[PDB]
Amino acid sequence: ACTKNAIAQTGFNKDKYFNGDVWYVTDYLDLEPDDVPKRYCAALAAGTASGKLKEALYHYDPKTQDTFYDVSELQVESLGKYTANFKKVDKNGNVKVAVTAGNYYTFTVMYADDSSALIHTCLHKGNKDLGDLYAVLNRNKDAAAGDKVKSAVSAATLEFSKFISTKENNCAYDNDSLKSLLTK
Ligand code: HEM
Repeated sequence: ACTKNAIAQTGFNKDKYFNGDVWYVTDYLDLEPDDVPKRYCAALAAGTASGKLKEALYHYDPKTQDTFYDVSELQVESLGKYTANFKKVDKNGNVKVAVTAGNYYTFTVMYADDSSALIHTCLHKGNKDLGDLYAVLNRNKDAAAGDKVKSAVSAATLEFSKFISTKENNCAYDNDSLKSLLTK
């Protein structure tokens, strides 16, 4: 179940966030903690491709080796708040599972600056969801969360100390695939 109406950043700068570059998940918190593993790797690219607002996702479970990419088309609900479809693809953009009505996620950018961000997502696959999932992002895959984003976690009435870090998992990412997937 998802339970939060996440509030987007006041004055969110869409073009800076959606610039075509990669964001790495450094820390995450699911309000239903059992919905996601204790150790995980995730990243995304976000940009406009031929006029269309896009995200490309990467998930990797470093214990099981479960790997998947997605390409997402975002629709705007309000500034910094989106509803995304998703198609599962290989790293080259070939479709494995096509876009379907019931497979979507919401995506809210609660805080962003040039180097860091805090997002909320509620994933739906048909009647199932993956809970309220918060993620701290950085442009540098090895960056410890700094004061701007940690303060934003506090301003969301959350505690950064309770987030799970991805840093001890030897995460390695294919940036090139994430950037190219934006076009697919
Ligand atoms: C960065 C933001 C994220 C977004 C927008 C997002 C989005 C999604 C989407 C769209 C899927 C379904 C993919 C498909 O079936 O084609 C998915 C699956 C999943 N995600 Fe995320 N995700 C993000 C981060 C994370 C993180 C940090 C974790 C933490 C462990 C996570 C754990 C999972 C798991 C375990 C699944 C598989 C769900 C199932 O099997 O039904 N995700 N995610």
